[PDB]
Amino acid sequence: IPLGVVHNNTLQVSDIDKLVCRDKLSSTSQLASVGLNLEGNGVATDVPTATKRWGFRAGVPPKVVNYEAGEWAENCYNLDIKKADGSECLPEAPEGVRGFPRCRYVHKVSGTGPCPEGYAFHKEGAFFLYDRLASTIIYRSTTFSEGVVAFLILPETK
Amino acid sequence: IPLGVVHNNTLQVSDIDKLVCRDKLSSTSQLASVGLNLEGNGVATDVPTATKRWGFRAGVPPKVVNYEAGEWAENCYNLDIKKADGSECLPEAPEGVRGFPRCRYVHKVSGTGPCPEGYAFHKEGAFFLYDRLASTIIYRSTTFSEGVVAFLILP
Amino acid sequence: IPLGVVHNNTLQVSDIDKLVCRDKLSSTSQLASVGLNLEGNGVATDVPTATKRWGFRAGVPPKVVNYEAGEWAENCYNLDIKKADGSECLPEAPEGVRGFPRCRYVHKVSGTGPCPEGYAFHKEGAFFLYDRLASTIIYRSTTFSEGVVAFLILPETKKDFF
Amino acid sequence: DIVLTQSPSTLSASVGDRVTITCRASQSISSWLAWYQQKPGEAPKLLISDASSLESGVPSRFSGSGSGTEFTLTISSLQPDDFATYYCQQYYSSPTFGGGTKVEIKRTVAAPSVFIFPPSDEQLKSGTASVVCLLNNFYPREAKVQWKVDNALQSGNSQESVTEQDSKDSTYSLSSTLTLSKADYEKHKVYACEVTHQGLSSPVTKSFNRGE
Amino acid sequence: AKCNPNLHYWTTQDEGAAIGLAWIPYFGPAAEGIYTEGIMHNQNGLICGLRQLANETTQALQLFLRATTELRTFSILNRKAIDFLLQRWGGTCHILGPDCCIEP
Amino acid sequence: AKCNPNLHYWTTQDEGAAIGLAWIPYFGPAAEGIYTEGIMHNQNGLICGLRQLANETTQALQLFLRATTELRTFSILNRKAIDFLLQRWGGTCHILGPDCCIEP
Amino acid sequence: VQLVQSGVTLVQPGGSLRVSCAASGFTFSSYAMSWVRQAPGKGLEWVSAISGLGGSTYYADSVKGRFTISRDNSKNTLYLQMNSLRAEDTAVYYCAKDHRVWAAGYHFDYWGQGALVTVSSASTKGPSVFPLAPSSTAALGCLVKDYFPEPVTVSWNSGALTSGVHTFPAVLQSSGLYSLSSVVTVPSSSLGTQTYICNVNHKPSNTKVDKKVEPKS
Ligand SMILES: *[C@@H]1O[C@H](CO)[C@@H](O)[C@H](O)[C@H]1NC(C)=O
Repeated sequence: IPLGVVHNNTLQVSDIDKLVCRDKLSSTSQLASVGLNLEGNGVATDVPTATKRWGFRAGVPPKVVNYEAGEWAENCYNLDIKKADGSECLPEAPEGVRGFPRCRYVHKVSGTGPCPEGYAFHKEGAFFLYDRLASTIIYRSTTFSEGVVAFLILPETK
Repeated sequence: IPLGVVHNNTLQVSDIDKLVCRDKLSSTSQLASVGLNLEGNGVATDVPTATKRWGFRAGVPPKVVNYEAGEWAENCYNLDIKKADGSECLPEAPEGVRGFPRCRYVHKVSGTGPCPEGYAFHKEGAFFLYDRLASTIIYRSTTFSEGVVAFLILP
Repeated sequence: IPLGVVHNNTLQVSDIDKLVCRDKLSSTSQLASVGLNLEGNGVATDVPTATKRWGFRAGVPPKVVNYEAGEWAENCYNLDIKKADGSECLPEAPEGVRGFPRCRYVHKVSGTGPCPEGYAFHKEGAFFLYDRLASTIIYRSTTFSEGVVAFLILPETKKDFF
Repeated sequence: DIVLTQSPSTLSASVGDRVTITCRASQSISSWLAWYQQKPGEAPKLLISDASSLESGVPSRFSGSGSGTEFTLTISSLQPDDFATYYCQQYYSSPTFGGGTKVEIKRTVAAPSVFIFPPSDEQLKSGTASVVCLLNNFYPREAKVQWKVDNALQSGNSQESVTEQDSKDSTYSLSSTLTLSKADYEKHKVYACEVTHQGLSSPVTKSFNRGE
Repeated sequence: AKCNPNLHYWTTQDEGAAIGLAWIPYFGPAAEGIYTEGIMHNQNGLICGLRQLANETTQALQLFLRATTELRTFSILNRKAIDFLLQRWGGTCHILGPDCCIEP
Repeated sequence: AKCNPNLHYWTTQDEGAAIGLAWIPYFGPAAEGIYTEGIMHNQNGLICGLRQLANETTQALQLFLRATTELRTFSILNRKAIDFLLQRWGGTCHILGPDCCIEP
Repeated sequence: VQLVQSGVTLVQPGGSLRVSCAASGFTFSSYAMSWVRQAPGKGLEWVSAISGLGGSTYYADSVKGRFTISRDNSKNTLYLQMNSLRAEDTAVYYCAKDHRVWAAGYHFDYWGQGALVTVSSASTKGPSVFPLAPSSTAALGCLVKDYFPEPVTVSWNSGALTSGVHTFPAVLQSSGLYSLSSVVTVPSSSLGTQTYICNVNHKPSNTKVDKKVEPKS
């Protein structure tokens, strides 16, 4: 897994075979996992393009990773979606998982559509941000933002 | 998170900034998590006093932490509490969780109560002991004890 | 818990008290947990013997350990077992647990059995293999193989493994 | 891992002809695929991406389609700049290149000129003997040349080379070299070269006698 | 590439904010109010770089999530620290050596 | 004589295919098709001795599973990694000592 | 938006060599670069890749052992340090840049011209020039044998006869020594009255030999 380093306010990357002793790790607090929303990358934040980026897939188990820090989203998505028979496309939110804390706009989309699969993944591969918990799959009735996570080392004390 | 040390059999303080070279960590077994019951702190060990410290709260998610070691409790508490409609105030106990192993007395309280909130929390902030798992919320039909947790190193 | 080391075309066991400077550990990727099926080590490969090795026990909580590597099983077992009242003997599979990935033959046993216990355990103590999860207790409707888990150190300079 | 395959390796075509090359992967890589172009001695050039989206600066005549396991590259009109080697790449797994499809303009049938040369005397002085069999000015490109020494086939001791198509006459040229030791050369008296080509109704053979 | 030079981040400081008075669960804050706000700006290299790095990390992280059978992986951060220490300290540390960090 | 010399193993992939496009879960392979196969053979000692290690390890491992209240413990291997560093560098490191990995 | 590889290079078995790919005209660090090698008469093969940032390096199964890829975003330069070279690794190396994806994928639109690397490990020696005499329109030629390394330039009468001339590609022998052949076709009558001399210019061996062709019995 790639690891970025910050020395005197400019991030350089430290490759794994390479070894720098000058770099200092004092504590675990220095290390951090951060989610970043897609809004920053200039992708379209409107609903029609967003519903197009997401897609359903089966045979693939869900995976969850934690991120301590996250970014304020101008756009947040909450999903309630059912089929013509009334069955639910997305699973109920598991325990310990909550919606995105900071959302300027929460778009609610409710309509019927074909469920072709058991779970929902991002086609581009972006994680769905939640409260400090990133999932590759969408959950019902939970505000989320589209984003990706990185791990960095902070030189807080020298 | 605080870490207390016993070297010479007198607690010396390990500050996070401080670095003592003399201390030796041979293995992870040296490190341990220990629960201590409130009974030791001389608080009153009777049911009427116990029911007042707990109060119900929502909007707060539960958190669970493991502790390897625990203490024999003279008094332990099991709760069956429902509402006037017969609904259950507290949620059922999760998997892997068991009652307190060592209890001299188990007080059982079954009564109707307000139960306005989703979970039950302790006002003083003391954790609810269970079998090697400390939880901030009470669980239905589970014997538990009131206690607090520490981390210590063994030479 | 035992920890194995690999020499050049030579196997040695690393004891805890003894300390070795030569053993070099560059990274965690070197470390690995492997699963070997008891079936390969010459036990009789057949169903009747399989029903004798498994047995039921309660009051004991289940424990789960993950294993990264596993072995192709010639024989695998899937269980649907109910009681005389029609109730289910084994619990439903927890989330994240899947059937054994590599099985050449899957033996299916659907039958009535005594089921006087809450959970199912192996008498000799061999673990029940699953998808990258070793468990001591059987799960309903999940294909499994009988095996054990070990922890080993992989050297980087010439890849015998991964 | 996963390796894709090409159907036409060498496709004989002409200018302005609708051309279709078929590239089928072993596994289903969905929509992730690309097509490239390499002229002789020139760096590989990008033709198409995602099998649907075209790169900028690229002529509009080229198009690509197919999904999953199947893919097709179609050119509605062929141009003088289209004669180069073409490969297909899939990013789903291990970066992998196809055998390639080379495009040629050998519509015309030509008869190969056959000339057979014995080893030079200085080469005999060196202690090495090389007999050279020459095929000149022939398209189509396909040909088969066998060495016969005293009515006996020789395999493994032959090396062969093909020139590129000449711009003026559009003809390919091929050379076959048979290398043997002085002793092996002097033991056998008659050396013959058999040429098998489309242009000739009867496969033609040119031979010489040693020291003649 | 469009990059937002302004980084407005919400997070939960560990010791950052050891204010206290909220540990008690009865009176502790609600899930919505626990978070803290911070802003990093006036830097063109770092903010743009952070967005990019997460973007590249998604690959190795995805292969990692698929590889691990745990439904939720919180052990990702800790492994890097282990590798960091093992890369220097794991091998025999020779004084005045390339892998070793000892200086006289 | 009951040992199986041959070893046909199914395993996970760490860095096998770092191509950069199967990591996405949507176009990624199903849980069933992700595993890799490998074979180790023509070695009697290496293969037979190992089934033996796991077989004996089962013993020490069981008491640990009983000791830990965690339903699922993924940290055993990693704990072992912790212990490795602790045995050597945990205590004052003396040059040319039996415990310390330091050579002049 | 142009890339510049190494001009010419020559090595030995297990040898070390650096290929430098310079990049200019467009932003570097933003994108992820990679090497692709082309063996003579063979399809392209992926060698190594490095993330746009440089944190992640990727190598192929065949090459993972003996190759190392590295980059500097400041100098906008890509270095391929090649160690433990083999005969199979002898190729033209191209350095490319991404087509559409931004440090996410490995598409390639713009390619470098290529850097030639040769691991043949043969002593450089002058070519042997052997003439090929006409029979009986007639054909005559010159044969270059046991020469190393590439290239060899061939001209007739110092280039006087440009038409009807064929220079065949070089061939690898088992001895690891290259051999080349060049021919010309001229009318039967003109052979006697004209003299044809072949010029072989080989720079590395500094061998320039002019061999006259006569049909004698
Ligand atoms: C391991 O290396 C030592 C030292 O060279 C040698 O004595 C021994 O034969 C080697 N063993 C194997 C299995 O290669």
